[PDB]
Amino acid sequence: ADAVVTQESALTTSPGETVTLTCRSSTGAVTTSNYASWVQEKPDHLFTGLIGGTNNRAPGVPARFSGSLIGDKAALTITGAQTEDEAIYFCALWYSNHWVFGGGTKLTVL
Amino acid sequence: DVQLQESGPGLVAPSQSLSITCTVSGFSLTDYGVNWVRQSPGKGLEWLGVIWGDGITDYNSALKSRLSVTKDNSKSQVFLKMNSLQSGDSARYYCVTGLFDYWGQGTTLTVS
Repeated sequence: ADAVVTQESALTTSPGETVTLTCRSSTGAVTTSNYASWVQEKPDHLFTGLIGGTNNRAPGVPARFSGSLIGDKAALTITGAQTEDEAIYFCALWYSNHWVFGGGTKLTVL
Repeated sequence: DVQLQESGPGLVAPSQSLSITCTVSGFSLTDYGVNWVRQSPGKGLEWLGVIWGDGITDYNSALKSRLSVTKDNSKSQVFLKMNSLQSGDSARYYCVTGLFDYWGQGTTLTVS
């Protein structure tokens, strides 16, 4: 482990649409033992925990957000996007002894 | 209802120490671990280290020789301590966790 976690650079959507963000591991499929976590960064360097442990939604987070594994990757799905969801999203994947963040995905909601 | 708040020096010199403090409320450091993460301009969000409910800690390997995470459960504070600081160390430091569930404002740090 000294792996690289990859995310889609940018993604465009619309209020009412459905968008899916994914997180790749350079060492192979993403297990539930990678504890995939997702956090959102709103303007003003503001961070919010969304999902942790593959699919556990932090208390107080909207129901439009949900995480899961889909293939060799971890996925965060916003069902019925909304304007205020425009932000940069990050995934963290737990390896053997350390956490490793992804590059982040810029989500634009037009 | 659960806050995290960093408290650092903002400014420091090229070979000096670094001591950031996290005051946490809404929970007990005995049950949840706390993480330290920094993000410098031109993105790059990197995990620094962690200290679980049990005083056990984990650090970033390519930083190992410089940091340390401590804490006082009765006072609800996790401390962070780096040294041999240089330019690269300028960034925004955050103490987060519930497994990344909650974050704190952060503290800027410019070295020199």
